[PDB]
Amino acid sequence: RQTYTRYQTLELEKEFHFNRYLTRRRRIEIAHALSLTERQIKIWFQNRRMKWKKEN
DNA sequence: AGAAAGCCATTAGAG
DNA sequence: TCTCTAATGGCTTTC
Repeated sequence: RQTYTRYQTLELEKEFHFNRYLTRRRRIEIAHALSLTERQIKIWFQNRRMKWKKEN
């Protein structure tokens, strides 16, 4: 298991503020900028969306 | 069709 | 011990 840095998490949460779903093109940009795999980005949003439906 | 992505519940590792 | 969330697996949906 990898722990995400405060920076990685912020960038991701800032993006989620705009699109709760990512495009393949956007997912690739974020994966590179944050040094995570596309799978991790996909899962982060999967989880974030779940938290959102139960936390809002 | 079939590959890719999403929904969920649940697991388990880090601090 | 306990909390939070990265990750997993099976279905289901989208293209």
